Amino acid sequence: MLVKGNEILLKAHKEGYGVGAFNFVNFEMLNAIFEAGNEENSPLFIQASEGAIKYMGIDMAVGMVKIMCERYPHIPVALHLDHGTTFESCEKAVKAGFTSVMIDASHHAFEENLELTSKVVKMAHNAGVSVEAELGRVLVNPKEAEQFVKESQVDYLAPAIGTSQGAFKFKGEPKLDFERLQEVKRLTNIPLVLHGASAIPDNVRKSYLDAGGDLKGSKGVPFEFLQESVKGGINKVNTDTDLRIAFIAEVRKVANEDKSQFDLRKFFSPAQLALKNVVKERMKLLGSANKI
Amino acid sequence: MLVKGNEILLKAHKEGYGVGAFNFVNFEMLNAIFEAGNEENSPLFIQASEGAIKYMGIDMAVGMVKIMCERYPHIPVALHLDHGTTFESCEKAVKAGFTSVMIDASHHAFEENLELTSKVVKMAHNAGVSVEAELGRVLVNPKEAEQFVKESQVDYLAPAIGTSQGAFKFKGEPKLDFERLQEVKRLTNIPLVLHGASAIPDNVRKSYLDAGGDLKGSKGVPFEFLQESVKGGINKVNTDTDLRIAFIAEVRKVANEDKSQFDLRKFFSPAQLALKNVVKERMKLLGSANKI
Ligand code: NA
Ligand code: NA
Ligand SMILES: [Zn+2]
Ligand SMILES: [Zn+2]
Ligand SMILES: [Zn+2]
Ligand SMILES: [Zn+2]
Repeated sequence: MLVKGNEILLKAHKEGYGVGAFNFVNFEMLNAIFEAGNEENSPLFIQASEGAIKYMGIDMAVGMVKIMCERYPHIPVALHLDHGTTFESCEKAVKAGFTSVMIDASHHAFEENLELTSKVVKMAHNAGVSVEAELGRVLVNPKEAEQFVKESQVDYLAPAIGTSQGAFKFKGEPKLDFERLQEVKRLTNIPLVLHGASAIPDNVRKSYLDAGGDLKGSKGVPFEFLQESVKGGINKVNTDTDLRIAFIAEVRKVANEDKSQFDLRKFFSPAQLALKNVVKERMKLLGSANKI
Repeated sequence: MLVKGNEILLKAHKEGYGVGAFNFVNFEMLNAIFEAGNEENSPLFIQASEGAIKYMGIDMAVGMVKIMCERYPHIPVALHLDHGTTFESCEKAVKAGFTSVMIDASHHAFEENLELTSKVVKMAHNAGVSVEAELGRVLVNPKEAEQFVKESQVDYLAPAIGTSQGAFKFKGEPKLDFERLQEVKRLTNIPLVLHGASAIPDNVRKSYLDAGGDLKGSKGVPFEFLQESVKGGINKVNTDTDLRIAFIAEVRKVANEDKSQFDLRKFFSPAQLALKNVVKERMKLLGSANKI
């Protein structure tokens, strides 16, 4: 059941748990994500960045997801455009079959962000698609978020509270503005989204370095911070970097330990398993396990 | 378009060229194979082994190919079950949407090979699907191939004339029994198939070794032997190993040269390019280029 994103996140919002939003760029990532949701009895947010869409072609992005949905028809799945940069990108996703779209205009001033988001909302809602937007870069102004949500009719909001994409989130100590998060939640009363929510667990780090990799003083969000975010009102947790490190760690490993290995399945089967286990543990941490 | 295997190979049979049959196991391989055919204006034989089908799941194997065919509707495409081992496996491929199936019973005596092949043919032909079979392991008996084709009504035949799967084809010197090939072709007058037809070209071996890989003194079929096979009557040229070596060569290269790289596209975009170039060259070598 491919469903509009709001169907999944309104439930998480009402019941106070978080739904991981897991990026993919090919079949091995998608397969591992679905198997995780199947084994944890967890709803799924599947995300594709504009770059991943260009890599796969939007027809294959939607095509593979729809195939996976028929394979696991009992799992609620939303297919979400991650960090859409233009109205036209969001519209193309809508037409291709995406059930959720994010328009990121947090770099514009409030008035232009609200205007562009409202335009996307009008377009997507007319097609039965949910919309995500972003406020803050500079942390979110809770009073701006209140008006933004009322004016735009956006389904969920990503408030900046101290996170950032990538493996290098903090060059000092991890800190998130939970008081700010709670204020936004109180004033907006909608599902909230956490961007840059990869944690880089110790076991995933160990596997990557044990394979000769280098994470350049990386630092992710601690598990207790993710747990505190969900308590504060986060319901969608964007997760990408964790999946990639776990995956490539195993590819590096196979390459190192057998120089005559060129069967793709021998590289990517252990890579899928490692990615899947990250997703499974994240679903348990966030509280979406056993929610189907 | 997605068409019966015989539609492609009968044309190649009557015109005297070879159509590469390229194996895939995931989206990256399929995409690079398709881009190769689009750029050479070549018909495509897309192959999936039973192992590949188990890895992808047959619904995804077919689903991805149909997406690709709609992306390049001008390219004749057959989707082929490579080395089917049971009737039931061939039957599942037929039901899933394969347009060509191979039943490999060449390890049985003639009567048992003929019986199992005839059963598959009856089922596949009833569903508008073409069938490949195999004779020889001792090399093919041409008079036996004659009666095998006449009795079974199989669409194309793989006669054993010296090749073998994998990168360890020739422990000594490459040698194919072209006289035996010509006799089979004279007596059967159908499209013929060459198994284990990877060449392991110099540039691909160079790339793999430079990436720290070990090929273990591998030896493929020389380009001259492949062209002579086509002249002798080979119309379908099974090619797998060359694609995987070229692909994994690039993967190994990205891992060696940047230990902090875990973006999957940075690994597989060059891998796709290398695989695509092998295919394009093979299409030109075999004579399928510019045949659409
Ligand atoms: Na997003
Ligand atoms: Na075959
Ligand atoms: Zn983000
Ligand atoms: Zn963001
Ligand atoms: Zn073979
Ligand atoms: Zn064979």
